[PDB]
Amino acid sequence: AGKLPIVGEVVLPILRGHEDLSNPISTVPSLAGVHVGTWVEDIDSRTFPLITVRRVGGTRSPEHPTLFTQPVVEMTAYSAADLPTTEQMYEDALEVLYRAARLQTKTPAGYLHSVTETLGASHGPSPFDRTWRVFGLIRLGIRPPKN
Amino acid sequence: AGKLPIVGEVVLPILRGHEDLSNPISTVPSLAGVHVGTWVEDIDSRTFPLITVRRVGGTRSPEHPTLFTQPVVEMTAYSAADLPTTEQMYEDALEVLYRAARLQTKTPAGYLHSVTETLGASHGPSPFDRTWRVFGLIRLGIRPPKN
Amino acid sequence: AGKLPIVGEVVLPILRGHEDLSNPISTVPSLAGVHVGTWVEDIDSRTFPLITVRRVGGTRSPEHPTLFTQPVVEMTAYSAADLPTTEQMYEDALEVLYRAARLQTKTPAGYLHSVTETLGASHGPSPFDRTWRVFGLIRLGIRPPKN
Amino acid sequence: ALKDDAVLIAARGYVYTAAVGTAAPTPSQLKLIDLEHPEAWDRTGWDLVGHTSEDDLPEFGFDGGDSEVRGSWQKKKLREVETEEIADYVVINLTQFDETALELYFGPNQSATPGIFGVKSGSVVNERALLIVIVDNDVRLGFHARKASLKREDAISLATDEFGALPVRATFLDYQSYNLYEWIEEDWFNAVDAPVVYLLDLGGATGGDYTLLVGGKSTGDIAYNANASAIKTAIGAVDDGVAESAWTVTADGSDFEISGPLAVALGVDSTTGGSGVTVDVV
Amino acid sequence: ALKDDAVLIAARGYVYTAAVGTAAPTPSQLKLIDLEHPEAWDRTGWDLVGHTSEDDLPEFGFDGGDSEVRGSWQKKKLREVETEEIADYVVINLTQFDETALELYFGPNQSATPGIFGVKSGSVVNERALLIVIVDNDVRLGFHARKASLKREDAISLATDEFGALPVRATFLDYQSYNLYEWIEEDWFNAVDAPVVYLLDLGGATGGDYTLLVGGKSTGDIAYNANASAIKTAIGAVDDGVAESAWTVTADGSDFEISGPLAVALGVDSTTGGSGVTVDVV
Amino acid sequence: ALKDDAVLIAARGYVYTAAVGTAAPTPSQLKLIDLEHPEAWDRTGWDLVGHTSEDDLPEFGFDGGDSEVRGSWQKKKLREVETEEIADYVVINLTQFDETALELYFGPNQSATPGIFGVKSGSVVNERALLIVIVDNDVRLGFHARKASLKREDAISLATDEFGALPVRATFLDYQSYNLYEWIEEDWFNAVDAPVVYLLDLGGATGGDYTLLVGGKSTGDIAYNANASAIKTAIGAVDDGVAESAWTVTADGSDFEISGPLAVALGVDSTTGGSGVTVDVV
Amino acid sequence: TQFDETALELYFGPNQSATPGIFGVKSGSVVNERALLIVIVDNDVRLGFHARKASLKREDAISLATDEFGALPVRATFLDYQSYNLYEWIEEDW
Amino acid sequence: ALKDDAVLIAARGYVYTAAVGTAAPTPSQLKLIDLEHPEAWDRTGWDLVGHTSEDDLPEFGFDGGDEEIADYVVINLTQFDETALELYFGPNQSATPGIFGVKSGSVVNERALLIVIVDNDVRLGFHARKASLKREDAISLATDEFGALPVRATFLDYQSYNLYEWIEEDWFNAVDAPVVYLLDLGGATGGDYTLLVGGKSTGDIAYNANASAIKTAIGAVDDGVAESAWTVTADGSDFEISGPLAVALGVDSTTGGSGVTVDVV
Repeated sequence: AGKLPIVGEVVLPILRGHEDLSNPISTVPSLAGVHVGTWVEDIDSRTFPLITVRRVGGTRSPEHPTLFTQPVVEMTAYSAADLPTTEQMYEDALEVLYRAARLQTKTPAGYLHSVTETLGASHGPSPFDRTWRVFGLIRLGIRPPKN
Repeated sequence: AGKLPIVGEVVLPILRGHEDLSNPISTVPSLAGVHVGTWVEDIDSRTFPLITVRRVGGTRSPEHPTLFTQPVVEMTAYSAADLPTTEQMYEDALEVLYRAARLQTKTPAGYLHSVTETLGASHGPSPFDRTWRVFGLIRLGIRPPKN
Repeated sequence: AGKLPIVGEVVLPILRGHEDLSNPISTVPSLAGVHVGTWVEDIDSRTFPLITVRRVGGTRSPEHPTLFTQPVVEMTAYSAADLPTTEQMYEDALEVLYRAARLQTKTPAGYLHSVTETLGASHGPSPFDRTWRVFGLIRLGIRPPKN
Repeated sequence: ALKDDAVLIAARGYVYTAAVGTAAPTPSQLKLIDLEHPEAWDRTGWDLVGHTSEDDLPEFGFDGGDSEVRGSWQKKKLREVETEEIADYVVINLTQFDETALELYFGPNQSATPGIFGVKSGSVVNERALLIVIVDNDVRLGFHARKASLKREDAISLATDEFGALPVRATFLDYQSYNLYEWIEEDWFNAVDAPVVYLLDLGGATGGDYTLLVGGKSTGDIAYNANASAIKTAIGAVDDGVAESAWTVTADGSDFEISGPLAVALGVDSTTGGSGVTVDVV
Repeated sequence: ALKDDAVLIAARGYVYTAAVGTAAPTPSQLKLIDLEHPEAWDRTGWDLVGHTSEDDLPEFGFDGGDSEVRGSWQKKKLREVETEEIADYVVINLTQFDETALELYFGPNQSATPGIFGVKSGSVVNERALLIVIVDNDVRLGFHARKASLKREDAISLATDEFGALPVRATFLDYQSYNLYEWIEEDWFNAVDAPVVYLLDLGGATGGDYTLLVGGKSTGDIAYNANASAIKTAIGAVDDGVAESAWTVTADGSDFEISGPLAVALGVDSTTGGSGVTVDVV
Repeated sequence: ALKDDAVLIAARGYVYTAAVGTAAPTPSQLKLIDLEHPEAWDRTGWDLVGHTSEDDLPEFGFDGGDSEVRGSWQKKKLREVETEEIADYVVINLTQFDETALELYFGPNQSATPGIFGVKSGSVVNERALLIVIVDNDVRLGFHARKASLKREDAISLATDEFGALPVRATFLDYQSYNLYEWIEEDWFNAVDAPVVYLLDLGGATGGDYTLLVGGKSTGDIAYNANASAIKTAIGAVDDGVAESAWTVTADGSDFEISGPLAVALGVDSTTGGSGVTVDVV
Repeated sequence: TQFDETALELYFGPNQSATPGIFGVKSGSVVNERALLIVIVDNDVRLGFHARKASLKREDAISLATDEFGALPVRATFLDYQSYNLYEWIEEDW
Repeated sequence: ALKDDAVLIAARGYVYTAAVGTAAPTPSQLKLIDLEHPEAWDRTGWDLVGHTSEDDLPEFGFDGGDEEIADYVVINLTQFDETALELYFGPNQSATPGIFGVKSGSVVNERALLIVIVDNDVRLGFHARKASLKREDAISLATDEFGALPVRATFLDYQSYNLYEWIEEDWFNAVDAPVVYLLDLGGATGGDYTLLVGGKSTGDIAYNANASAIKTAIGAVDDGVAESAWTVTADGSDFEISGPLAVALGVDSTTGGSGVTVDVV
């Protein structure tokens, strides 16, 4: 078994629908053309709609710290279009996580083992310009790659 | 079974009394002529009375994430008339949500399954010039639109 | 049988001692001439002593939402006289609610079924020039009128 | 049937006692009598047991009722039989310690000196009629037992910041030809059936039209029009699955009392040319 | 196999009772009746048990079912034997104190007096047919037992801020050759392959004035110069609970295909051309 | 031995049933079958029981297994004896109310009419072969019982805000000469697994030297040019160390493979032209 | 918390079929006695514990959960072997 | 031997009586008749006795030992209809409607007896041409359990018939044919498989092996006499095997098919 990954090397290929980490545009049919990343880009290249995933923090399992881990990620969705499109985009992103967990999807960095919302999709104030924001917390579960 | 909707595509037809989503003025006789929406319009467009329903939490169910969900909606009533009229307008909105839940009311987007209050009607400060706000949180269950 | 009222239509006649909602000064012997109301009048119209009632929470009953409800009201007493007169006036008002609940007092908008403090007579800072304030939360319970 | 006004939340419970066999106030008197002063009311002989707590109520219970399903080698699940005779009782937490409130708990005092209440050892016979009145708004559901045996349910509670209590259990017993116990309320028990009627309020001759829901489905548009068959056959035939012969509408004067198996309501009123068709109320 | 529309989250449960052996609504009626007014149904005799706590459902249960594996010192496991056969029941918490709610709990009223409900000592026989309808989505999983014994599951509950309640347990007992109980839902149990069609023949075109009965209820009559839309409007105007929009009717020249939510058959026959326009077969 | 690839967190469990005695798919097929579609497998006969929750798994259990330590008046702690034999079972919560999921709970449908599922009052025998596939990443640990007897584990659960459930207990029983049940995965059971072997890797052999940890300690520095017996003797500077006996090195790869009784890893290095590297895979 | 053959043989006794990729269980009960050594580690202490004959049985059924590791709980019961002690604690300093 | 099929729990049963000498249903009728309604049987003449007790089932006892045994059955009835009092007290001594009268002293009371013990579709029958009926002991009465009338039926010889028959088509005087195992190879497209016999593996069998080659591959270690204890015969694509030991599939290694055996017990 390999080392456990950082959570971005597992979640992002599941949301993007391809294993190329260098290319942030997603291709999964529910999210065709949204930008999926961990860091909001500078305003001279920032493109909406976008989904931002970042670790709010959850532990290794105490049973076997080197074999299973449960990272909580804050997932967020932003749009310049309208609030209903921003809700629908968060629902359509969460539906990919609940499917990719059921199928036990392999990623070159690790396996997405399970998914659980700890704080559901919710509306909040956006940091920038015209845009709307919807966010929530997901406790994931990750298993190391089978090397 | 179809996809689960965003909560606004189910709650709004129940409070408005028609499933034409393009027309925000209600026709339910206990609160007729109240503008019901999710986003408060520009000062040159907005009209009072107003009801705002806004997603504030609530996960999919862990038992079967794609079959049943329990969004928490902050519901807010505003008026320019007086505080008692704003209270009675919020009460007249609960009396519609509880009846629509008792029947399992169908809408094009989904079924309203159940309604419960997680924080009851409460008075608060209003962000608009000479108006009163009354608000509370409803947790309400939703099911897929068959098909 | 009937409909549940806004909470003010039940407790204001019980603190005032008359069913005339247009006349805010109380006639109950322990509160003769106290102004009782939901909202503090303009500075050109204020008189002290004053009691105010605001809804702060409390749901419909979950097992029969149309038949019983338990509104939490903040009750606040203000005076220009002294702090002892202010906490005396709050106790002398709370004695009327506990009696009016024991007697099951019928009001044209509903019956005061029960009374229970959830914070008691806390002293606090007043927003009005040279006045004392004491406040607490009462979880009421109210039943709809017979027809 | 689904009547709302028979649903009860017990706000407070008064408890009274009397010598064995004493009759309760009649069902019509129970709506008028002043519960604080049982020495003043028409049915003399009752008295309040003492201060019961304000936040709890006389607690009903039973022993026995252990019940079992029985059959035969041929047929299983033939009948259900009670294996222990059901024994109804009520628990009352008296919080008052004067002689009249100790006497219910210990039985009569066996010392005659001023200022002392003394108890003999062993069993005692301590039996009274019991009337409980459970109050909820204008509802006053009474409960009466002509003989109850009153016994120590638990030891005297004493606490540093909660009221002391003398818990008595009243167990109901047969007294000559009377019932074991009776519930009293004039509007609910043995009353007339009082069938539902819906008042179609049309304010006389008026311009325009309105709609009626029957069973939650709309009939067609109804103008200001003739009554009898011309309204009965608009209330019926809504694809409702109920024949017109199940409904009644009658020579009611100004405003009409619709009745039948489904509920009815108005949908919209556009009868704008006068007093209108403003309500549908029961 | 997996079925996303057979997954069930009971949102509300209606409960009805009737005299022993009374028949429930058929699976095709249960999709069309209203649940709130049993006096409107085709199956007369049912009535609503009363109010039940609206955050809770009828609580199914059983006792017995104690079972263990047995063998011989040759072969150690060969049967699992049920040592105590399953006694099966449902618990219903009424919140009414109406007479017609107390009769489920105490058995029949023992007093003639207006405004009093009397209770006698000893066991009572008290048994009813029971129908429960569990509502979710647009689903209506019905449950029917032709004979259930009704007994007090616990004493009457009273509280100062929770509704008063009197819980009955209905225990199922078998009755004649009928089943112990039945679940009712047309989409789920003994389901046909999805379409059903009735072929109304037209070759007898010298004709007359025949008629259909739809779910047992008559369409009036239809003349031999028929058309698909005209007979859809005739069938769709039967007063039975379901609209013209639910029916699909089409032609193949010599006959019409009729299809919809209910059974269709010919009633009174009237035709010159023999059987040729009075045949309706599946 | 420790085997990190054989440590399980069951993410999901798929339950299938079939006629008694039918075979599960073979240990090499569990790597290749599609678990959603048992209708498509080479090993035809299985059907998926229905929607179980996403949150929980089939729950293993047993009755019996009570054991005591026994001896004699001479020697006190002689043998451990099993006083009731382990009766071994799984509990499955089904959460769909389709006929094909009621049949596992109640046994066969006792009524032929469309839209009804009926139950008879007596005990029923209901037996299946049972296959469970328990899934975690690429591990798919199967479990198969040739005969299991299916019984009601508890009453039907209905709730206002969590899914309705039909809990069945499957108890395993001997069928013919077969095992009671079998666990399945090709990599774990009856496999001829290889020794752990450590592969060295290096830069282009331009620089000086590198060091190796053997167990918890380091051998000395060694050059890129060293012979297999020289590096095997450098590893042999260890507690159990016997060069040319305890350790083995065979130079099959261009850079050495080490096999022996302790872990091996890189320490500090100075072999310029790349890096020194070591991993436990071949 | 391990499910390969050598971890199941402690719990079920030796496997009852030869088929590659299968572990099979027979009905009844099994004699599965083994020597047992435990080495409790703290600080740089190594309190050893040794029993020359222990009988190993299922203490409870297999645990499985969606976010906690699966487990095979065995109970080893100590039984005396010829003339030896029932068990011994091993530590040089103590 | 070891008929797992023929281990009986008396889960439900029925008791009938008739005039002396009456014949029971034949073994092939007993598998098929309706037990609730003996008036409808083709073997007519039987009257169903009332509800017998749920827990005290019939006791098939005997009194003698070594003098010579008399067989009996004790049956607890739990019904107070005339159909049950006639078995406990003998025939009704009063003609008036609504009364059942008892005379003092002994009375002759003799009937044929049939008992059916059901389990699950097996239906073991028991039949006696002539039984003498007596009171076993007192009428049981209780406030919480059904009252009981226990009767002793003692069997007596009649007209050279047996005392009693046990009736069951599958179990008594059966054909006793041996078991056969079907080596159903399925598609059998290529490769290898091994049987195991009595728990020992045969080691090597090709997908195309003939019945004689299979009969020579059986004859493993610990065999019966290698090529004469075992019968192997083909039918269709498959083989029926029979002999002194149990046969089962050990390891299928064939290249295509849904199985390698289907097996009788």
